[PDB]
Amino acid sequence: GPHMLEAEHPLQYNYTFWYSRNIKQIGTFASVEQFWRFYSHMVRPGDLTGHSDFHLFKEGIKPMWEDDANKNGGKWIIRLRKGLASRCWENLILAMLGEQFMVGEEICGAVVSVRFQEDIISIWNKTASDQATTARIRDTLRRVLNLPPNTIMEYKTHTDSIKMP
Amino acid sequence: TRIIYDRKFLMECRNSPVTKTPPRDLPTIPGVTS
Repeated sequence: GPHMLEAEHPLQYNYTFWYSRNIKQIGTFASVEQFWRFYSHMVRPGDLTGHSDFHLFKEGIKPMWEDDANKNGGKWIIRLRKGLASRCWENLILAMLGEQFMVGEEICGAVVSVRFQEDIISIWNKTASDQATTARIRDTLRRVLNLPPNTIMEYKTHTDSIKMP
Repeated sequence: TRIIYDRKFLMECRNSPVTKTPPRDLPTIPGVTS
């Protein structure tokens, strides 16, 4: 016979976890608490196998360059040695969900991709040509992530990522 | 008036029984969703 109150911490946006090995939705959440429920019940990308990707995008934005939100868009990319993907992915999405980037509506979502010899984490934004936004995104990534300064970060438009070596 | 959370706060929000159950809608994908 308890007597309880319950209220959850709202996020600036609703977000959707996606998965790919065809990209499929895992679920959508709107609160910090609901986020941990989804996150704590997913395998961490470090413990993932083969050629799989996690995606965490604003609700309504599909993690595909074709999506209208990703027109004229781009992404910062970090190539990581094996063993860093789980911690980096966590820090990135916690920073994204916490609105640490401070670029208005420019963020679309974050990806982590486990590959054969390395891992890749990326964050997408809407306007590739907005240098003030891409630099602020860059500056936040170096902070919220604990990567050495000489860690190379690459910014590419989505077209730069399609049909190229 | 943007909603902003620092990392330490979000980490401490995990310490609640609300987080100890999966979402009902959670798909069962082998090797991904525990």
